[PDB]
Amino acid sequence: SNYKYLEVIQLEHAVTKLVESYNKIIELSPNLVAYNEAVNNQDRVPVQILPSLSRYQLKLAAELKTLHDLKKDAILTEITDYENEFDTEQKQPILQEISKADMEKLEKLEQVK
Amino acid sequence: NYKYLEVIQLEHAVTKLVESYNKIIELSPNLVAYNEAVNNQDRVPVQILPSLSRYQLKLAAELKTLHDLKKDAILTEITDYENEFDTEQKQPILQEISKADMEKLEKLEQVKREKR
Amino acid sequence: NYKYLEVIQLEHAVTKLVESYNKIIELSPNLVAYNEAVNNQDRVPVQILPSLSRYQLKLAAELKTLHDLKKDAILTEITDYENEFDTEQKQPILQEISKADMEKLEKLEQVKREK
Amino acid sequence: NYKYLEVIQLEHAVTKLVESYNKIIELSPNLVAYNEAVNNQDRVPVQILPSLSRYQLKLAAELKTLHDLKKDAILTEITDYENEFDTEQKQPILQEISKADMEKLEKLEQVKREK
Amino acid sequence: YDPTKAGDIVKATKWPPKLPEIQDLAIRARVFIHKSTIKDKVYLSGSEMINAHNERLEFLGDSILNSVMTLIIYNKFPDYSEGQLSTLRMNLVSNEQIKQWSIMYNFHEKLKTNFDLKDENSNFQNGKLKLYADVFEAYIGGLMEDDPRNNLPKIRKWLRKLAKPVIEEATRNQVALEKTDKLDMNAKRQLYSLIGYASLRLHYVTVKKPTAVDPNSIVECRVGDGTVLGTGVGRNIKIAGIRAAENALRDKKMLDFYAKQRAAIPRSESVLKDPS
Amino acid sequence: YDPTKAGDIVKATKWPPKLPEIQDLAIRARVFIHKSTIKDKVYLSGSEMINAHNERLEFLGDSILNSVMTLIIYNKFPDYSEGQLSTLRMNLVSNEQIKQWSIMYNFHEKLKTNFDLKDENSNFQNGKLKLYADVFEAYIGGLMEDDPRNNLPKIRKWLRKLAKPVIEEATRNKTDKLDMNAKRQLYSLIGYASLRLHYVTVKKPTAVDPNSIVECRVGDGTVLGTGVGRNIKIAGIRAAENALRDKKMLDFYAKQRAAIPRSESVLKD
RNA sequence: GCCAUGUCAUGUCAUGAGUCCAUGGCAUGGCAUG
RNA sequence: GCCAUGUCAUGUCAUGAGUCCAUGGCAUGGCAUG
Repeated sequence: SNYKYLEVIQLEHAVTKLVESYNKIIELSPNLVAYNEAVNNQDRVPVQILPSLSRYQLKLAAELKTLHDLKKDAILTEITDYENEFDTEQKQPILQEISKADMEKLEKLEQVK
Repeated sequence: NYKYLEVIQLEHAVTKLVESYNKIIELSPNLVAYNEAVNNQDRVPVQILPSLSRYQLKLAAELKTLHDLKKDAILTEITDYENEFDTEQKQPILQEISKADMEKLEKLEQVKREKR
Repeated sequence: NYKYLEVIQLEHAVTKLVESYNKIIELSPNLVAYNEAVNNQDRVPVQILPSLSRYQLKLAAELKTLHDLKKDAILTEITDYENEFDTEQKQPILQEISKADMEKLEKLEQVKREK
Repeated sequence: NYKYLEVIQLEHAVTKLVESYNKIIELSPNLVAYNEAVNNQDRVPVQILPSLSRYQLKLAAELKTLHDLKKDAILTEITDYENEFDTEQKQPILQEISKADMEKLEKLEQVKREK
Repeated sequence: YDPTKAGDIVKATKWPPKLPEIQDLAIRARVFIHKSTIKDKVYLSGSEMINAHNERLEFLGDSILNSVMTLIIYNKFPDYSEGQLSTLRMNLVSNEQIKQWSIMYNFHEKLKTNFDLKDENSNFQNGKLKLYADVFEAYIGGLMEDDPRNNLPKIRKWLRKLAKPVIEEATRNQVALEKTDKLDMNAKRQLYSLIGYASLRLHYVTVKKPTAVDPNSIVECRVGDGTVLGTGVGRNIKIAGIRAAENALRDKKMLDFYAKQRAAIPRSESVLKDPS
Repeated sequence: YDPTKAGDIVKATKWPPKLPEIQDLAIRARVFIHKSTIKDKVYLSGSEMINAHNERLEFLGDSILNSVMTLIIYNKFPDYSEGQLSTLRMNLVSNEQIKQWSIMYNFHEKLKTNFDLKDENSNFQNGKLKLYADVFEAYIGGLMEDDPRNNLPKIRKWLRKLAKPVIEEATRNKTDKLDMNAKRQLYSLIGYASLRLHYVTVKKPTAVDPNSIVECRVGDGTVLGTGVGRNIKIAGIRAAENALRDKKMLDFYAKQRAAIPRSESVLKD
């Protein structure tokens, strides 16, 4: 079989966290302008925050929030609303990056199998 | 500006964000295996049935699919972000952020700060 | 030349030497009190009588006298010697030893090496 | 005047005083061997090295030197004093003290009996 | 070198590293004078005694020894913890190690004492023989007092050479010094999420505790009925448990079994430790 | 020049000596970050934890601290023994002392931790509060890690200033010196086997009373001297010097010895 | 393991001028306080 | 007094997805080996 219970529960969990996490970031994070201003003046940053600047997580957050403010989100934005456009009776992709062309290309790669 | 307790939540949120996408691409099939499973349910184990009713499995499958098509774009950059991070590269590691996109933003908080 | 075991003996001996002279000048009377004591022995404590029969007491008095007459010379030097010693002073602390005295001697041992 | 406790200390002091000078003249080289030792020290055994920072060896060598140069004066009779001692000679056996000097000191103490 | 296993065998050896040299003979000598040689000389003042034997130098040396080793391993292992740094440092400054270094230079044969060093019935032989270690430290002390400016670097380079083999042996073969970097600190948690519920009584057991002879541990991961889902071995119970967890996480048929088992059990009974 | 009871009463103090500065802010921040703040962050790798809080810096600094003090006193007291040196050093690097230097700079108030430092009912308060010592050591390590070349001399100067009063206070808390030969001297003067001339320890030093009393006695119990000191050896020496000073007494026992047949004299009976 | 101060035992080497005595150094170990 | 590794108890703060559960951080102390 394809799907195993153990695989399913981890997937549901991962998708749930995935969405919850991107949301928290967009909620909490400033864009790169505030980030850059902080890193070029570190003497005015509170000390417990200084190590955060040596690590990747904050910049990535700022960069993501940036893409958001610039409306280049798209794949990530669709994800946050995906649950709400999900319907058991619509059988084809809710992501518009998957067009009807890509779909059959794949069906016959596992149909060759 | 940046606050300590918010920073902790941010750093942690980002870590889960990445870990979660990695797990999805790792465990999940693409949309063809999803469609086959959702269309023959007497042949799948009884316990997975409620999950097939929900969005998570399909969304994971769609993402796994984009991965197989090499239409990932941004999501691959994110999973690669950590090992490409360097403190002395002060410019965006995401290439969708153009050096052009940056100033509408440098200036909107430039005008935003002066009504202040 | 110099041997470890001999050096310890010299150092020790030099120490006893100085400390001994010091003791003598401290404790001993000069030759006048000495002569007075030896010439009336019925009035001196009975236990010291043999000491009066020996030389030390007389020598001690003679040295003490020399001290009072400030004819010590060398002995005064010996007691001050340590207090005058400097490792970075490379020439003799004795004033009877002159750079006019130390010819005869260093050139005598330039004589002795070649035989 | 003289007390027993001072006497036993005096005999012991005098005895060692001469005994110490004897050991020195016997064991110590003269001042040139000292100078050679201090002016190298690389062929000088390590255990003897701390001895060169201290006064005893230099003074020991300087005295041995005065001996080889016969300027000993006062100290040779000191070593000779014991055999020159006789109880019935009431006169100082050291010739650095002449009986002109005694006069000064004898009348000095009738002076302090007048105090 | 050109390893002596290769065709030039009889070539002079690179070992031990060239000893830095003390130019002042006063000091070079003092290094080798033990106090048994001195404190018995009745004609010496206490001050003269202290300036004669090597104990002031041993004192100075022990510090520089300890300082330089500290910097050396600090810089060479940027990601070591303080406990790791401290444990590694113990290997470099120990009595045994310094003693061994001392013999390397035959300092023990040059040391002046008042008693028999070679006597094998002497009670000196059944001790720690710390004098040998002392003289090596005293040598370092001698070096500093001689020319503190020029000799501190030479001490640095000299000791780095001495330390390299000792470090290299210890990082590879010491258990406390091993790397914790591929451990998932969230493993026991991950496992409980997947198969865990209160009445399963999923617990970790220590089957072997670390001892002086055997500094390792074995922890079994078990359910209530005794079934072992994993085993792990590591420096302490924490690490061993983590590897036991990781062991269980790799067995996917088993995990799937227990996840389904959970799904079939009603929340409580499920949420109680003893459904009685 | 501050008598502080004259004209200097409310005037600003030149104390503490000006702190050398860590120019790398990355490092300056880190000295003050305690581990309770770091190790609970589950999204950090162990490596990232170690490079975050101050434990590496405390370690390095503790070594430099001990190093610099050790040279300082080695040079300032050329005639000190190793025990004297070692004992003196203990005052300089001790927990209580480093803790004090730390508070002097308010490091205790700047230290970022995860729990309540001011809670007086907290169990952190009846322990050693070694953390306060640690943060001070960490400052030294930070200065060293930042610029080891330029900052080691500045640290020397600085620590020498901090150390000076503590030393001056320890060294005070000279006179005639002990004759290590006194007991010998006395036996020479009055001693013989049957006098059973011996020393008695009346008081052994204790933590409460770090002193000792030794009496010098003859066989019949008579005390010829008393001496008081840091240990039994010093006390005994001081008893002897006491006995050596009573010349009427010495003369008495010397005369006594002289009177005894050496047949009996040389026996303990 | 390691450190200081204090105290005690055993082995050993010295020192002292009445020694069948007296005083210390070192080495190895013990105990107490820190 | 103090150090490392190991192991345990009390208090406290976190983490986790089945939580009346599970796993850790810190602080204070106990015991073992070196």
